[PDB]
Amino acid sequence: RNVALITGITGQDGSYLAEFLLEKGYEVHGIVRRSSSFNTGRIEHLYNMKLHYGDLTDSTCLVKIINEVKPTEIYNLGAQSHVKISFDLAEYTADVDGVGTLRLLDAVKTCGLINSVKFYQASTSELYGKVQEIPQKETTPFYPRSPYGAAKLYAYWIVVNFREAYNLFAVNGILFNHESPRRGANFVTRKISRSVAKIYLGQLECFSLGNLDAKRDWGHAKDYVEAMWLMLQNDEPEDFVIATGEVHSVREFVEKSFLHIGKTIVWEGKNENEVGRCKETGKVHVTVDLKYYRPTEVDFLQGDCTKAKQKLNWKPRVAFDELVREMVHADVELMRTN
Amino acid sequence: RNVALITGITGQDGSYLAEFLLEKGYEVHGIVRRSSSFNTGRIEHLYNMKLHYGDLTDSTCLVKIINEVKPTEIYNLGAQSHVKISFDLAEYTADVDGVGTLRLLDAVKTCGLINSVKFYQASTSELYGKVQEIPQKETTPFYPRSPYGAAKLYAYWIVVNFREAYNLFAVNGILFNHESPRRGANFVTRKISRSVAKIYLGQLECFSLGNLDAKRDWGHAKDYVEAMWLMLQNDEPEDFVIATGEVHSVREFVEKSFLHIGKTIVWEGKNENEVGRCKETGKVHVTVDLKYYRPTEVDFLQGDCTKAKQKLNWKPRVAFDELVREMVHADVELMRTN
Amino acid sequence: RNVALITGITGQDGSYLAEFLLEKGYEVHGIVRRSSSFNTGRIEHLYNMKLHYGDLTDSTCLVKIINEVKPTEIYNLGAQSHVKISFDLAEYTADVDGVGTLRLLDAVKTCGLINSVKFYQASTSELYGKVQEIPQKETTPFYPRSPYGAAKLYAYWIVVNFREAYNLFAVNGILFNHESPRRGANFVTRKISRSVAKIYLGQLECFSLGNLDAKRDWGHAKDYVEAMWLMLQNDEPEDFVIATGEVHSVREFVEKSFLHIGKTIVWEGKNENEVGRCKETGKVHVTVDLKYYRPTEVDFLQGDCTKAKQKLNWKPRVAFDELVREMVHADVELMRT
Amino acid sequence: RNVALITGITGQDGSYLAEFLLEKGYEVHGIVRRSSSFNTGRIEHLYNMKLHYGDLTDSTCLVKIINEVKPTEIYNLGAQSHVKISFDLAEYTADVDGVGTLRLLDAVKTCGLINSVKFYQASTSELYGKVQEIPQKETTPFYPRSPYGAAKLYAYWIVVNFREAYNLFAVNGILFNHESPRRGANFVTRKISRSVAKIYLGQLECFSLGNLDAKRDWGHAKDYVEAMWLMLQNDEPEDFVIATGEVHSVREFVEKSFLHIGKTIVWEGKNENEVGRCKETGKVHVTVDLKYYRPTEVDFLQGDCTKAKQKLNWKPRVAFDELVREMVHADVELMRTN
Ligand SMILES: NC(=O)C1=CN([C@@H]2O[C@H](COP(=O)(O)OP(=O)(O)OC[C@H]3O[C@@H](n4cnc5c(N)ncnc54)[C@H](OP(=O)(O)O)[C@@H]3O)[C@@H](O)[C@H]2O)C=CC1
Ligand SMILES: NC(=O)C1=CN([C@@H]2O[C@H](COP(=O)(O)OP(=O)(O)OC[C@H]3O[C@@H](n4cnc5c(N)ncnc54)[C@H](OP(=O)(O)O)[C@@H]3O)[C@@H](O)[C@H]2O)C=CC1
Ligand SMILES: NC(=O)C1=CN([C@@H]2O[C@H](COP(=O)(O)OP(=O)(O)OC[C@H]3O[C@@H](n4cnc5c(N)ncnc54)[C@H](OP(=O)(O)O)[C@@H]3O)[C@@H](O)[C@H]2O)C=CC1
Ligand SMILES: NC(=O)C1=CN([C@@H]2O[C@H](COP(=O)(O)OP(=O)(O)OC[C@H]3O[C@@H](n4cnc5c(N)ncnc54)[C@H](OP(=O)(O)O)[C@@H]3O)[C@@H](O)[C@H]2O)C=CC1
Ligand SMILES: Nc1nc2c(ncn2[C@@H]2O[C@H](COP(=O)(O)OP(=O)(O)O)[C@@H](O)[C@H]2O)c(=O)[nH]1
Ligand SMILES: Nc1nc2c(ncn2[C@@H]2O[C@H](COP(=O)(O)OP(=O)(O)O)[C@@H](O)[C@H]2O)c(=O)[nH]1
Ligand SMILES: Nc1nc2c(ncn2[C@@H]2O[C@H](COP(=O)(O)OP(=O)(O)O)[C@@H](O)[C@H]2O)c(=O)[nH]1
Ligand SMILES: Nc1nc2c(ncn2[C@@H]2O[C@H](COP(=O)(O)OP(=O)(O)O)[C@@H](O)[C@H]2O)c(=O)[nH]1
Repeated sequence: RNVALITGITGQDGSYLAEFLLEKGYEVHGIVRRSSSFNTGRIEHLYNMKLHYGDLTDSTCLVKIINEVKPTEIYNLGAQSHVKISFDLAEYTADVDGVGTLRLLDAVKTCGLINSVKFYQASTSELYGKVQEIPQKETTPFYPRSPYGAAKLYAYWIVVNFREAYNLFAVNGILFNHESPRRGANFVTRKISRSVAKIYLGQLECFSLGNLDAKRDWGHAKDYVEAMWLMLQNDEPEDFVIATGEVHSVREFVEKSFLHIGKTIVWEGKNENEVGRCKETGKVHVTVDLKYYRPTEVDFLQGDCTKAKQKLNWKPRVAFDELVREMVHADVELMRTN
Repeated sequence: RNVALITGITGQDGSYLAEFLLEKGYEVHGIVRRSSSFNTGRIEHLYNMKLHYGDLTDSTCLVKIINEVKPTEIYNLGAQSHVKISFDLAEYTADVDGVGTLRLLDAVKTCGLINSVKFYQASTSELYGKVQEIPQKETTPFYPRSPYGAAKLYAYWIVVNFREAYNLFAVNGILFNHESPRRGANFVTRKISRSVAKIYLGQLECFSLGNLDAKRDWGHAKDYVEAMWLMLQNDEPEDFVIATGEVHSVREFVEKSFLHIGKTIVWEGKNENEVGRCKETGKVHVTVDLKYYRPTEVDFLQGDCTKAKQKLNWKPRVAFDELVREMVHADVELMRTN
Repeated sequence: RNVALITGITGQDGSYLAEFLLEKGYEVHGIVRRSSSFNTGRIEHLYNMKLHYGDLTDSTCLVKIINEVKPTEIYNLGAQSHVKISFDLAEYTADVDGVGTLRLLDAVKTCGLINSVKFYQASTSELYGKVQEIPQKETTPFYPRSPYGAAKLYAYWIVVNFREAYNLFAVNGILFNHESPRRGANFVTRKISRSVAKIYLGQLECFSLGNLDAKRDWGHAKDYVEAMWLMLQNDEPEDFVIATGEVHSVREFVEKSFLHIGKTIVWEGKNENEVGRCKETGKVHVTVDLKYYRPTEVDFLQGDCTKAKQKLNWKPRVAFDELVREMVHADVELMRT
Repeated sequence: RNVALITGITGQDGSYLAEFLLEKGYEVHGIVRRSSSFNTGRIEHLYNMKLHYGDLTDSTCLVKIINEVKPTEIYNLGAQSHVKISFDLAEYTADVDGVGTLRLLDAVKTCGLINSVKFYQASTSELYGKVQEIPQKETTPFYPRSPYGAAKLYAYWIVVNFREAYNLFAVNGILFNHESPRRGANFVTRKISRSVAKIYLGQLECFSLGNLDAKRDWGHAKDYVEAMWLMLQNDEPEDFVIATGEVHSVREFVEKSFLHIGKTIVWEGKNENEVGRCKETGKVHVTVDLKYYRPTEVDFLQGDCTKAKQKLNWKPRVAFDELVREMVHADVELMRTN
């Protein structure tokens, strides 16, 4: 008996995880938000999958779904997951990402499955914020830098408390940034690949970004959902960092993406006046707008996943250069039909 | 200076109202929910229009948006608007549709606009529920029949209270059911037009409905948004019913719809056993499934818009027959493209 | 098996209801809010009674409590119950009085007791607000006049909806104003009795009120909680107005309270400048301050409780004059200490 | 000139802090919760103090109060502060202690006072939970052990975020346990001093406790509120541990309290069967009940306040022995009356 309940199923990770579990024969249930428009685009092709309307801010609907499903595994991937947006939607972010994790854990307990279900919490490298060690590992002290990070830090600890207080098998996946052709358009990587594709297809000339110098450890979401499953197959509930260990800047993501389009970006200027120009035509394709900057930036992330490699036999499979090429090519094809 | 702020701008009505106001030279602002997927499909062609991330359950976010926008007219169309879904998402529905209306009124008062802004609240014929008079007018006593109805009733009265307590120009548009080619696919009219369109195209053979006997007063959303604006142009803030005054059953909507694709439906059986088959080929095209029924149904609605005619000089332009035709043709063209 | 769960057990009504049910041999459980200070003053003498920490804004705590208690009767009396206060705490009032009622109903359902518990909702005459008929009865249309009234109106209908959708035995008691020596200090009657008692004791010289001309139908809370239990004893779940049918103004409550400490108030002036002065001593003891007015007043309330008299055989025992005397005498004794 | 706004003014710390600030000539404002009973007992003798009704879960009321008061200093002491209660009131504790801190910070920002107010957050040694270093200091990593600790940890970091993101002068006082004759009756120290006083007076014979072996750093609340004010007088906003650095067990607090009433307690038995019996009379005066234990105990706390001592010139004045004597003596006088 393998029955998974995935909150956040319509999102990037939930769509890949649903495919991964379905491939292993699981009965997969997802919680979907009511929307005035179609919002199951990433999982429509899958429709052993059953969807249920619900919301992490509504405790009763969570108890009803859990009681009906009686899941053996629960992956809480549901979240307002964008950092910039969390600065103006701070309360909504706390209620969903923080208190919502509590509501889900308490629904499991109310449903009497405290000793039967395994629970995965979608923790994040954003918890390290202004990093206290480089690279960051499980024992590196957290230092959140946004309402999103603080809300996720509450969720990380309430999951630890349910594990310690009630013996729930619950684990925190401390995942560093992971992208894919399904990444939300609002994250920097997908914003770049979509924009570069458009410029290639002549649908766009230039686009603006915020902080070009931010440095990230970027992996492919498909590889990372496999780590979530591996953490719930472990004999004991443990928390793990999952990451690539390699760092690149936003500037580098931009340069490599344009290379796939046949253009070489040359940078000129500083700060909000810096621009990215085609080395040949001299045409400006990238500009900077402070409106995209964060009040308290997270300047650098680099994860050390030695524990996961040794205990779960997990490892990144897709590297940075291949990730970038895949996203640009996927968006060129997508935009082609536009 | 005409600056409108529309909550629920990505929904059916918000998309038509944005068009209507843009056409009048308004500066239009909309509050959009953060989503992991693209969710501005109904208004993307409008890109005079400014969108702001927000949520009716986050008070500060509404204050920030209203201070930045400084609107002269606010239309609160945002809501979890589906009745059936409200039974399992009762709390979220009360928080968004009921308390959210107060959050928006309180943001207005906090932003110092109580004496300058005009506020439109999206009330609804669902307030009459188990109807206390036929037809229903502004003075017919309410009798909600779902968590949605109850939440909208709290919103109706908190709006009346800000009007009476603080002289805010605030009104309740008590609109009866209105549809269009942009209607959510989950509502009965669009579920029928889309399903009939697929059958015609050979992309579907049969679909199931819930209660065939329910009767509704159905108008076209494009006509009704005009009445919203007119209420905000009236000299005094008053509440108004907006409706066609004509009633049809779900069964008749089904019949007229198949008629537009050259099929005549004949019914057999009763209750959940009843079926709809092509009178010419005898093929079953419509079945019933209890899962679509509601615990406490709203059997009948017929609205009386005499007051709106007298003070607004308003009257519906599209009638029932034209509405069904338009939706079925629209969906045949949409399904044909994919 | 008689097990009652009372939300709002520390408040006026909850305290009288808990006593009434304990006298009938019920096992009584109440939900109490965590407080930094002692807050069980009204029910300490009762401590058959068990208390549980909880809050109507925390869903899980309500499920936990109900699951443990398995009550046969639930009385939802918990609420931010003050009208003036609701204008400045309109959202908290909505969340506790409106959504909190839904939270308790869903907890019942979640716990599998939808068919085994009888539920009483503390509805109110404030629902009639700007009254649409006089007197007001079960069928008089509602017209709320404050964030409190709107929130209680939502509660009223969500209770009807659980009754209609799921066959829960749930009832709305539409109670008109009821007071007692246990009434909160900031309601008008207790404000007047405590202030009049302090004046008699030489602890105060004068106090200010708001709208002296408001009219109310005032009963005694001890009489009204009996009606709540009667509603749950009824064969079918029905809604009932509970009231005295007699009206008095705030001004009359003031006059009668002063007569009980040996003073005759004589009014002079108008509106915010009106004052009540002692006939014998010539001292001003009552003034008016607009800060006590409500933006949208409820001018008049008079309940018709024919239905309850007929079906429940309920009748109020304490009349207005006796309520005033009891409140003033009790506060004179209370303030002496 | 000097205007303080204190949330949690009716509690133990708020009552002492109000007195400390009134002595310095401050105009002191407090936020008090609406209650069906008198709830201002600790501050009624103060009657330059003004009270405002409000709740940390209602943002509109906080904006209204901060606008009216325009404080130069805000002390956020308001909280559901009991650890045991937080296990069954986890969501309410999160909404008040965690999110409520965000609401108060956002209200300061909405009110335009981000650059003029100084903000003190009531952080706590419970943040160290399962302690990662002994003694604990500012740089010791947090490890919360209850819904109260997780909620306070969200609050600690959202305060840090407003300081860094918006230059708010905001500080976290990481205070270790502090008690007084005004401590809440449900906390262990006051439970013991009240019970022992009743025993001395003949009003009680025995009482039950939970975990006798817990160890704590106990100081006197009057000394500690002085530190809160000192942190807001510092030139730069910094976080500080405030504590005595001396540690005792619950068992020693029981033993010393009984000594003040002329009794020597002798322990017998183990775990939930352990009892404390009078050496002279052999009467049992203390028993153990597992219902007072916590699922995840905080076994030991010892604070290192070296930073505060050096930068603020603060030092604890009341030592443990005197704290116990004062509390038992005050409770004997209190109970003598009734
Ligand atoms: N991707 C990354 O690089 C990293 C992500 N994370 C975290 O991992 C998880 C997965 O991330 P990812 O797939 O990219 O995120 P997405 O933003 O793509 O997806 C978020 C999901 O959560 C749902 N959701 C949001 N709010 C609610 C709510 N109130 N109730 C129920 N569901 C809700 C969304 O639904 P809807 O479609 O309706 O919006 C969507 O299904 C998230 O928790 C994210 O914070 C952790 C480390 C790094
Ligand atoms: N249409 C009808 O027949 C009738 C409708 N009404 C009411 O009129 C209004 C418009 O109806 P209609 O356009 O059909 O409804 P839709 O369901 O099409 O649109 C609802 C809108 O509200 C938004 N919304 C939902 N929840 C929130 C939230 N928490 N915060 C912010 N925005 C939110 C939706 O966003 P998203 O796209 O992200 O879901 C969408 O923009 C609604 O209030 C509805 O209840 C009244 C009478 C009859
Ligand atoms: N009395 C009247 O004249 C009328 C009253 N009513 C209603 O009847 C009920 C009883 O009234 P009455 O006793 O005078 O009211 P009180 O104000 O004296 O008592 C209210 C009770 O509700 C509790 N409460 C408030 N908020 C919450 C919350 N969030 N969670 C849990 N409990 C909460 C209070 O606790 P705490 O002590 O912690 O504040 C108290 O126990 C109320 O619902 C009131 O609205 C109806 C008709 C008329
Ligand atoms: N004392 C200690 O040993 C330690 C305490 N702390 C923290 O320091 C602060 C002061 O502690 P202490 O005085 O002992 O605590 P108390 O429990 O004595 O006081 C708590 C205060 O918060 C108020 N409050 C609770 N909930 C709300 C709400 N929703 N809205 C508004 N006000 C509310 C209480 O009001 P009401 O009277 O109505 O309940 C009371 O005024 C708290 O934040 C506590 O968590 C930090 C370190 C150690
Ligand atoms: N989303 C986003 N990030 C940007 C942009 N320009 C630069 N960045 C930076 O890119 C980094 C990664 O951002 P994002 O993809 O949102 O993921 P995060 O690591 O979860 O914040 C951060 O340092 C952002 O500030 C932009 O336009 N959008
Ligand atoms: N949404 C929906 N309604 C259905 C269906 N079958 C019958 N109905 C009924 O059609 C009526 C209109 O439903 P809907 O379009 O959702 O709008 P409402 O009037 O706001 O409930 C109600 O009485 C429904 O019970 C169905 O499959 N879906
Ligand atoms: N609470 C209160 N009510 C007052 C005061 N002065 C006049 N009233 C009026 O007395 C009536 C009853 O108020 P209250 O006892 O609060 O009960 P309500 O009927 O629940 O509002 C209302 O019309 C109030 O406006 C005053 O100082 N306090
Ligand atoms: N409140 C309380 N704590 C107890 C009791 N018996 C032992 N303790 C322990 O004493 C310690 C202090 O508890 P408390 O005074 O509530 O403060 P905390 O340090 O904020 O939990 C904790 O380890 C409790 O488990 C008891 O009966 N009540």
